[PDB]
Amino acid sequence: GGADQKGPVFLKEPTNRIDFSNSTGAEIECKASGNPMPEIIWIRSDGTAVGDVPGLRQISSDGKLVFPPFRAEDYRQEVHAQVYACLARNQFGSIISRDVHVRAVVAQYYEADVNKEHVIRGNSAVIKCLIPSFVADFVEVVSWHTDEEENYFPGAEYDGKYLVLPSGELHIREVGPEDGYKSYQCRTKHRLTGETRLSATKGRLVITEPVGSVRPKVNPQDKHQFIDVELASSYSLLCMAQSYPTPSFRWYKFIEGTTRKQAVVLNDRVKQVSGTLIIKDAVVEDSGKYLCVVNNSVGGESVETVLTVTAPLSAKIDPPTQTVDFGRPAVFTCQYTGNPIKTVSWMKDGKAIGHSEPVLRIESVKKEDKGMYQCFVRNDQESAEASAELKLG
Amino acid sequence: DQKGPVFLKEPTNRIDFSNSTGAEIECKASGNPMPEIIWIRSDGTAVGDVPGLRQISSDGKLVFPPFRAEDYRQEVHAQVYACLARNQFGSIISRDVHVRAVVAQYYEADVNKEHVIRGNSAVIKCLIPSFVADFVEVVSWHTDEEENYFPGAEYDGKYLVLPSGELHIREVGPEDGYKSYQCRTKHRLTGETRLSATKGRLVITEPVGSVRPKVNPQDKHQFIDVELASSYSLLCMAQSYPTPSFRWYKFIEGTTRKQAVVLNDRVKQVSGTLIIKDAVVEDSGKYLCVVNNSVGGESVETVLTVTAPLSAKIDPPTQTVDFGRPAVFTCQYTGNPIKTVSWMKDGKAIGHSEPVLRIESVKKEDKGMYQCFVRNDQESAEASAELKLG
Ligand SMILES: *[C@@H]1O[C@H](CO)[C@@H](O[C@@H]2O[C@H](CO)[C@@H](O[C@@H]3O[C@H](CO)[C@@H](O)[C@H](O[C@H]4O[C@H](CO)[C@@H](O)[C@H](O)[C@@H]4O)[C@@H]3O)[C@H](O)[C@H]2NC(C)=O)[C@H](O)[C@H]1NC(C)=O
Ligand SMILES: *[C@@H]1O[C@H](CO)[C@@H](O[C@@H]2O[C@H](CO)[C@@H](O[C@@H]3O[C@H](CO)[C@@H](O)[C@H](O[C@H]4O[C@H](CO)[C@@H](O)[C@H](O)[C@@H]4O)[C@@H]3O)[C@H](O)[C@H]2NC(C)=O)[C@H](O)[C@H]1NC(C)=O
Ligand SMILES: *[C@@H]1O[C@H](CO)[C@@H](O[C@@H]2O[C@H](CO)[C@@H](O[C@@H]3O[C@H](CO)[C@@H](O)[C@H](O[C@H]4O[C@H](CO)[C@@H](O)[C@H](O)[C@@H]4O)[C@@H]3O)[C@H](O)[C@H]2NC(C)=O)[C@H](O)[C@H]1NC(C)=O
Ligand SMILES: *[C@@H]1O[C@H](CO)[C@@H](O[C@@H]2O[C@H](CO)[C@@H](O[C@@H]3O[C@H](CO[C@H]4O[C@H](CO)[C@@H](O)[C@H](O)[C@@H]4O)[C@@H](O)[C@H](O)[C@@H]3O)[C@H](O)[C@H]2NC(C)=O)[C@H](O)[C@H]1NC(C)=O
Repeated sequence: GGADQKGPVFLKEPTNRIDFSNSTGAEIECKASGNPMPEIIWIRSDGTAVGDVPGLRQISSDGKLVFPPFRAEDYRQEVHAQVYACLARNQFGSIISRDVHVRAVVAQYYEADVNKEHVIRGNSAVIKCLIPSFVADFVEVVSWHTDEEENYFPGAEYDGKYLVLPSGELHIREVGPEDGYKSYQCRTKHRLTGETRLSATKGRLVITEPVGSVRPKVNPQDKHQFIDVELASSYSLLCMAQSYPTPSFRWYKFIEGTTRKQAVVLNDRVKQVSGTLIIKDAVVEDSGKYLCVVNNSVGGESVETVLTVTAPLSAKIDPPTQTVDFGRPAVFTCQYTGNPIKTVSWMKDGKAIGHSEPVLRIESVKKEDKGMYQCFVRNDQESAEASAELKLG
Repeated sequence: DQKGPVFLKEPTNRIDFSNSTGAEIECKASGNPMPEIIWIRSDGTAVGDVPGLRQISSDGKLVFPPFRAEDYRQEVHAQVYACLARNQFGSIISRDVHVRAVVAQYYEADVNKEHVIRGNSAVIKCLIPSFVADFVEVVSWHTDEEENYFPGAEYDGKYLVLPSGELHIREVGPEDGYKSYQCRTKHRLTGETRLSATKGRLVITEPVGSVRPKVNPQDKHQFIDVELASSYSLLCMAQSYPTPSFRWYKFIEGTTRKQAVVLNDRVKQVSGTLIIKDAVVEDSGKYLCVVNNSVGGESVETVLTVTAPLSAKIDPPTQTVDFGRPAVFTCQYTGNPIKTVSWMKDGKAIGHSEPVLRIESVKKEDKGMYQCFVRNDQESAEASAELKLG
């Protein structure tokens, strides 16, 4: 061989996740350059080569791993709920792609629902579109509809009263008896198929008119929130509480690892609506534990929220290529981004090596040490990898 | 023997009553000379008579007579009072007395539809309004097939009212989706019981192939509080087909290690729910419920807090110390959780948060009555001690 040979590099790396209906099917693609041109092989989670399954899984020699449309009775967890990867190899070495979370979704009929929202006069209301759990991963709230033929969409507040939150709930401030004169139903959309649907049931506000004074009460299921949202996405933090007189809402952010907290700063990006905090754009800096203190003249209450700002994982190794003499040490530094990072690991020609350090070190180079070196970074949801070639001389 | 004031009878942390009933809180202290009883507000100022709403009597009782809804005054009817005993040797203040007069008015509970997959267990909830939630609890459940489930034993090995007041139903089938469900709730200030206006119904879902256990985001983390010696239950809300298994564990405090929960006479497991007969202090901790079927798995974790009454005692009850020498007071307490432990001297804040109060070098001024206050967000307790000079 000699030189001029280059280790494989992914021209097009498969996606981290491909969700698709059984009625659509899917295809994931892998392309790798290099000299000589490398061989593309699809492998399962356990490292073995994937076999063709007639009608369900077919290897197309274009590099594509195809999952044809199929009927519900032909659903195979081995095929359709699996993590795949692309192995690329030539005489110089071999690399493995990031995890490819393949998830086929059998289409199912479903009905969203809306229940009666009980609220004290003057307090803000939050109407939830109840989506069945077995479609919650694909069904989102597009808009809300009223029997008065009124429609509300995500964007800006209507008449300074009605606001569709980013999280899909319909926020209504200063509720009075007259607001209970209409019923609310949500319009949901399946992101795979693309169809829209009105909830099978309507929801109305049940206004109470308390006499005397009542303290801020939060439902036990609302005292602790756990929210997830990715970069550059709009989101909202609920602080649902009821009282009379109407309560005030103050947000804080804990210092990591301590009980000490600091007041949340309001601005162009971070605005507050009653007790709901609205952020136009999420930065990883936003992550942490929040506190929402609610107050009226009789008592107080609070809501804790753990916010996690996920970010796409990326990685590259320094240097991309290095030639070191025999006996001399070889160094690989893995640089990565995204959030969170739970595990770092290394690979060499498809074989797990080293440990969880960001800097891989070879003390004394041998001829067997040459080839491709990879660095994988991972969290619960996705992964990313980077390659680097080591030559001798 | 001349001694400072000590509380003989102390009002309870919480005193709820209807505007039709009224209330009469009492405070009694011992000492020689006889200490005078004085009702005060948080800022230390004495509470004054409000005609027909708040009247102090010679017996030391603070009376709240029955009143009209239009006569409700927040400053009087939703206030934290305190009893102050005092004589020449010094004064002591009682634990916080949170008075709350409640205007009786109509409320109504509701029961929504529960969507459940065939074969799985269902839990029907009696939705109680917020403005009465502190006074209204589930008494029983009712069906349109003339069935009345009460808190106690399981019915036909299928229906069971949980200590939370929810109706638990194991292995639901289309047969269970024919009947309706109503809850009876009692208001503990009026003694009235009421049927819910709405009737809950089970919508059984037929399984479209296999499905992995899914848990709703609001069910992924549970935070339950329960009083010591009282009954309670821990939910594990997961839906899957075929029906999943449930395994409970308790984490070793502050570790990732966990060990299976021992089921026994006291701790029973009904499907996914963990029923406990009576709570013990050791139950407090972080639990984990693991759910599994052929398709996949899921997990729910619960933080359980066994609340217990706060009590305090100062060691020693009395001490005589010479000038120049130190005086030490040790606040020893029980109950859970303890959020703070502060001190007072003669009804005045002193020192900071610490179980031990130290006077480095006693002077004439340092003589008097010393107190320490333990309290959490729910309740408070106090203890007193006296410092004499030598
Ligand atoms: C809105 O309502 C909230 C209640 O949810 C209220 O915040 C609460 O304030 C109180 C008092 O500031 C906090 O309780 C304190 O917490 C600190 C830190 O733990 C303690 O050190 C304090 O100890 C005091 O108590 C001793 C007597 O037991 C005193 O002698 C001593 O000097 C201290 O004063 C005290 O326990 C409470 O923790 C917060 N609540 C939360 C959730 O943080 C807020 O002030 C209200 N705001 C408005 C505008 O209404
Ligand atoms: C403690 O406070 C309570 C709460 O206010 C108080 O009981 C209520 O007093 C009112 C007096 O204003 C009672 O009478 C009401 O008066 C109107 C006429 O002014 C009646 O028409 C009312 O009847 C209504 O209620 C029916 C359902 O219950 C409706 O279907 C009907 O259409 C009427 O609108 C009502 O009788 C009122 O009944 C009581 N309510 C309760 C729950 O007790 C009480 O007197 C105070 N305690 C004292 C002063 O010791
Ligand atoms: C019954 O169900 C429980 C609950 O799910 C199940 O316990 C779980 O097992 C899974 C593995 O099947 C554990 O998840 C892994 O944990 C390791 C650390 O121990 C992680 O490193 C793993 O991360 C990988 O997976 C991700 C995709 O989810 C990838 O994106 C990532 O890059 C890694 O490759 C993985 O998260 C889980 O921790 C436990 N949980 C508990 C509470 O035990 C149990 O195995 C089931 N029982 C049976 C008999 O099947
Ligand atoms: C992906 O999986 C999806 C879910 O299984 C598939 O969609 C489903 O497709 C079936 C058809 O295979 C639809 O069935 C409906 O059945 C009713 C009643 O069937 C009647 O017809 C026969 C003969 O006509 C009659 O003898 C019987 O007694 C019944 O009376 C029909 O009226 C409907 O038109 C429809 O055919 C499901 O409704 C449908 N579910 C969905 C879309 O959610 C999908 O086909 C799969 N994709 C692929 C590519 O196979």
